[PDB]
Amino acid sequence: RVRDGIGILTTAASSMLEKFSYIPEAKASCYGQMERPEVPMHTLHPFMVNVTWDGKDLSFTEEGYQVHPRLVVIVLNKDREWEKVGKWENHTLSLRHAVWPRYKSFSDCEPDDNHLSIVTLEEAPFVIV
Amino acid sequence: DPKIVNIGAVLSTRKHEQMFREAVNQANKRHGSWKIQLNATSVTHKPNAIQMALSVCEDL
Amino acid sequence: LNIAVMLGHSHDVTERELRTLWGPEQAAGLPLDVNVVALLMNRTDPKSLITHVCDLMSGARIHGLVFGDDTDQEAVAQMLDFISSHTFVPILGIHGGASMIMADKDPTSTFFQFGASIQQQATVMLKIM
Repeated sequence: RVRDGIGILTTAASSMLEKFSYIPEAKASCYGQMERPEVPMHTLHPFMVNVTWDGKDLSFTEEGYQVHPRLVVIVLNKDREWEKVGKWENHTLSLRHAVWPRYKSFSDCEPDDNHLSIVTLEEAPFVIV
Repeated sequence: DPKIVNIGAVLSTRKHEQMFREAVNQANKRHGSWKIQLNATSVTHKPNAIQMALSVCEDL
Repeated sequence: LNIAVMLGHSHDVTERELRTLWGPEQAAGLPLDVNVVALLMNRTDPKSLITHVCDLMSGARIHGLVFGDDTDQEAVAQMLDFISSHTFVPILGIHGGASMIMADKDPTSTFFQFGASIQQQATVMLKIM
């Protein structure tokens, strides 16, 4: 993450310099006297969106957060630990379970006695896939 | 009396300062003086934005 | 183009040069002055945070700062915006407390988190449903 962020800042600075050769000067002193608006234009705020870095497509929105977050849905295991199942890369859930495993809700709970794993065979008039 | 609360404030002009003090005194002239004794301190404004946060932290 | 990074002091509290040695042979091209002035963090308080940032700002013409706090004080994020409110130095946080989203920021400042908005989480929830 640190390396990615430094790369983002460097790329934004390079793009700003390429747009025109006017480097932005830092502020005089926060602890000093009062401040007044003196920026001829937004130095690097517009130079923040639409930036790529070796495949990573972080594209912070106008609201101010990433448009492609690395979100992973997690589920509690049977040993009171957080597991990990399924990422979210472009838009797909890419889930990691074709069928949801019926998990023991508690050590003191009624047994699962209402689920039947029925089976069938593909015929013409009985089942059609 | 041993309990002493410390309500602060941040007003605009120095004169209102005095007003504030007198106000809190009324809040003790009517309500009691055993488990109370509200004590009033304040500060006045600054123009350096971050100086506001620094002053409020350090003083109040 | 001198920037600074504040670490978490908890997980990788060692080898400041290791962070300083990012992309040794070639990080991203190093256009003009790509150098790290990263410092170390500790127990964070608004007085201490403001003091450290203001002191560093009156230093080697600091630029965009990457924040990596480890603790979760929640309100810290807001405080960060406040600094970017009154000193036109862009700033972004990646890990920890400055990770939870804050929503509507002041349109006259730049500060971009790296977390997940409410809407994205709700969308992923409905997709998993």
